[PDB]
Amino acid sequence: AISRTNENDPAKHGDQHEGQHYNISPQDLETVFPHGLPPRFVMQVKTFSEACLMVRKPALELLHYLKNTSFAYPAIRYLLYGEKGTGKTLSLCHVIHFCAKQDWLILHIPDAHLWVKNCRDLLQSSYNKQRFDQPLEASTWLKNFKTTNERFLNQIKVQEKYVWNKRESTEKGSPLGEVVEQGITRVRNATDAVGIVLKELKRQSSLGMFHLLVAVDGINALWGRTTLKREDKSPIAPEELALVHNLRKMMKNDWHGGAIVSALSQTGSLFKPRKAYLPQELLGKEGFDALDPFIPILVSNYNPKEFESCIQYYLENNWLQHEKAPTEEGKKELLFLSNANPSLLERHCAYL
Amino acid sequence: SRYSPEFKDPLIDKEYYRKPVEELTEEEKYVRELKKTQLIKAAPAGKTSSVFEDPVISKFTNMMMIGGNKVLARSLMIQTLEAVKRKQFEKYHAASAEEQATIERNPYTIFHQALKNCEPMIGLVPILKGGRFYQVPVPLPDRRRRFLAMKWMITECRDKKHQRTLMPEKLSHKLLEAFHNQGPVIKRKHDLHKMAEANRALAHYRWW
Amino acid sequence: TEADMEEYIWENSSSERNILETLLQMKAAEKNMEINKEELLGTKEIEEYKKSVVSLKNEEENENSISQYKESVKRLLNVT
Amino acid sequence: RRMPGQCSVLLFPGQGSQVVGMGRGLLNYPRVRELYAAARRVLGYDLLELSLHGPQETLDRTVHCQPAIFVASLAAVEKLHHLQPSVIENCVAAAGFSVGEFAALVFAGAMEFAEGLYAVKIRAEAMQEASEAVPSGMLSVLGQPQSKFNFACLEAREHCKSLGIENPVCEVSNYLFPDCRVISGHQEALRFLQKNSSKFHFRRTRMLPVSGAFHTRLMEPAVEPLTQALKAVDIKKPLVSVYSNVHAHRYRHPGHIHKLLAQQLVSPVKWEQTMHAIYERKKGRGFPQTFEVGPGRQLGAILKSCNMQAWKSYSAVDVLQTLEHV
Ligand SMILES: Nc1ncnc2c1ncn2[C@@H]1O[C@H](COP(=O)(O)OP(=O)(O)OP(=O)(O)O)[C@@H](O)[C@H]1O
Ligand SMILES: Nc1nc2c(ncn2[C@@H]2O[C@H](COP(=O)(O)OP(=O)(O)O)[C@@H](O)[C@H]2O)c(=O)[nH]1
Ligand SMILES: [Mg+2]
Repeated sequence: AISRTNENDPAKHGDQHEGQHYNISPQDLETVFPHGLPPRFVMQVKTFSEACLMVRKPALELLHYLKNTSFAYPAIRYLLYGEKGTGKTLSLCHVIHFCAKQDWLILHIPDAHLWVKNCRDLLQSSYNKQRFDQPLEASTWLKNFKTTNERFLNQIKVQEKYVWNKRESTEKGSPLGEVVEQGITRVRNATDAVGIVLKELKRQSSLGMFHLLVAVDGINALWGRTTLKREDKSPIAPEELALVHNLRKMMKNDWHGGAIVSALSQTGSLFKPRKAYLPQELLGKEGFDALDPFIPILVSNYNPKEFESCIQYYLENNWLQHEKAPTEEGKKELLFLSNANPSLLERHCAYL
Repeated sequence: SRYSPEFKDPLIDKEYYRKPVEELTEEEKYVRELKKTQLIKAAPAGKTSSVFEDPVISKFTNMMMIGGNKVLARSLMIQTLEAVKRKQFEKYHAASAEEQATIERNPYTIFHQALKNCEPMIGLVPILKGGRFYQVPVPLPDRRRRFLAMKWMITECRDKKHQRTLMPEKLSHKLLEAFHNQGPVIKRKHDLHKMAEANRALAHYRWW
Repeated sequence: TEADMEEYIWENSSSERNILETLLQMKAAEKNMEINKEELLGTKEIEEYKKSVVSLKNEEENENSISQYKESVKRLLNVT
Repeated sequence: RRMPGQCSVLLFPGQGSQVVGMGRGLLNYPRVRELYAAARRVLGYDLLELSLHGPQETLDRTVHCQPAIFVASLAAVEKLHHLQPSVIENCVAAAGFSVGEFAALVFAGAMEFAEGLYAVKIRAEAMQEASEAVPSGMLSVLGQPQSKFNFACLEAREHCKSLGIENPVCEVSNYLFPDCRVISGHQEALRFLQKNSSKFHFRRTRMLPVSGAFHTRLMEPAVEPLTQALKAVDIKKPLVSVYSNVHAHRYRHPGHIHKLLAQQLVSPVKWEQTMHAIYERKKGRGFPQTFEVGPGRQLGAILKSCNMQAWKSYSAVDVLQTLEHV
């Protein structure tokens, strides 16, 4: 079992654990990741009956930066970038799993591209009539945010009175969970309930009650274009969505007591060519100006050690059934056809 | 044809050329020397020297093709193989210790055995005389029966009774049924074997 | 209905405003009382940062330029 | 000659599209409250309350659904004009199914709201009366390539001839898209068809929740009342090409709408032929935009079945909610 590591605690992974797979427990899988993992990685988790992630240099560097973070300075933006299918999403998942074990409050947006396309129930916000609500998309996120952070919802308490309706309000000092519940029961107030949650988490973390991790995958969605339309078939801008408007405030480094980790993604993006992967190209001028200053972290294809360990993990799970796959010539052909790309290698190994 | 009659088909087998000179028979040696002189056609897009190459799966993919869309046909084929692999892993993980030794998880073995279970041995050929076409039983050649298994599988999966069930999932289910000697394709083989035994009157015409 | 376009100049720019704001906050957290926005912007780290930003904005964006930007930002934000 | 894609075709729904909540999302738009006020003035009850919130059983009654659909369709036209003026400006055709035809003419400048609504009221009342006159009904049937419709109608009549009734009625009543028809007539005939679907090769069979056999000779008593109602009305030349339901072609001169609007009452609806007349063209030629001004999305589905390429540029005006509060 040369491709596995017995150290399953992400607070202790280092350069000697590079290329080795560590196991995430079922309890961690259900609590930390209700929504984060890639759609094609959960298939592997269901078929292998276990979720093992490889340790790689991007995640190790980003964990080194988060261990030596000063919680008094303004939050530092870390941006994972790389070519398609290089593994930046699972790097972000490694970092989220590290922070969740250390009792950070996780604010995980699994894919921000879903908020700017293919929305059926689009409303006009009663709070601000110049913005639009996405109840199905906000209530879906609230349930998983509740799942990940069940413990803190009673400890954290609001600091203002929030008025949902003339009959119904959340009075100062109530637990944050109530707000979350108000978004999960009545979807009409889901989008207003998300913003309040954000407004609370960004503030109380500055006071020092908890550490906050803002994990946003596909962050390039926030400063691009949408494919949503009005009834007169006119385009809608991203800043006109309350769900997208409230999440941009979190990317600004005007709060301390936490970190902002994010990953670019051309997959699911709107109006971007297939081969665009660099930070400015995907973000745009507006996006770069917003995130600037930030620390970019590069995710590349597997190096020979990582590629060999990934095929050894698949062999240990008996997932390569072709008789020639275990052989050296089969490994060279997999290497050429995938070019050590994790996503291409996984897709090729799926049907062998 | 744009190729002259002189041009010969290429031989893409990679272990054939490495055969040592000592093992060469005089006849094989003569053939090897003769190919030195001949003109050879360019290898077509398709078969390669890869070790994962499988001619049967390639022919199945070509038979599923519509309108020259090879990307989609191969995508469907690989989706079907992945689905078979995942279903067999599902069944293997839920099986007892003694039932796990008899669960095949290689999708290629399943595909080959499923197609083999659907191959007919006898068919009917019409023959013309007297104005009346006569249906005579005939032993099918190997090519014909291999083709018929594939054609029956694809026609069974294209049936319109399967509303909105996607082709990969229909085809994986049909393949796993045929792997166990069940399903409509095996019944279509049986209904030809019975309709050829019902007409053994003209069973000995050997000149179809 | 005229429109105007030009190259990137770091001065009076969003990158300058953002880095100045971040450095003022870092000094405040350090407990230093140093708000002179010429003393803060006349260091050698700010020179390298503006060089990297102007490169990314005017020339082509490659991974070498991204890495230079990374290293300048790391030096400015005290990340190692 | 505008390229197909700039022009627009307005489709008006008919019987069977009624739904509770009809009108909300159209009231705050211009000129709609006045239309419902005129509806009150002409009818004698508050259509607005019934459409907005009603038991759905009063709204399913023939005397109420048709005026409601007519008024809602014209309100939807107003909303579409407000949102997209160019769509209304570049209109080439118009068509309504059963009662929506009365809406289409009113949209085309051939009639006025008051006279059209009075005509619709008289039509609905007379049809209801004829429906109580003899028990009758409607049945939607989807067939196979092996299905014979006239043939099935003949035995559907043979059964109740054996039972014994005067000149029994069972005929195809609505041509709506290929192999899908609606048959109308006595209950026993449609009952016979339900249980002999397998013999007659009917994939699906569904009784329409309507009072009686519309668009058949059973509604002959309702012709004369409506006939009178149309004499006082002075129909003008339609501004846009309005298509008829009797023969599925454009209304060419105003002197024939009077009699076609009464013949429609006892004639099968030629919806498939109307769709062919409006959308049929050579492969590769572009199609116009299509707007279903009115409740529901049934005509959208029928257009999808009739002509996919025309359906690609189809949209519906929503009459149950609005994105922005005007
Ligand atoms: N660290 C890792 N450990 C294990 N498998 C990995 C890792 N990184 C990538 N993979 C494999 O690669 C597949 C694709 O990776 P992932 O979803 O992270 O890519 P990505 O670079 O974020 O892609 P995209 O550009 O589509 O967002 C994963 O499903 C998994 O199979
Ligand atoms: N219905 C309601 N929503 C609120 C209330 N307070 C905050 N919110 C929501 O939470 C978000 C808070 O964002 P905020 O910092 O106040 O930005 P701003 O409202 O635009 O000035 C808002 O976008 C609202 O959607 C409240 O008192 N009532
Ligand atoms: Mg990703």
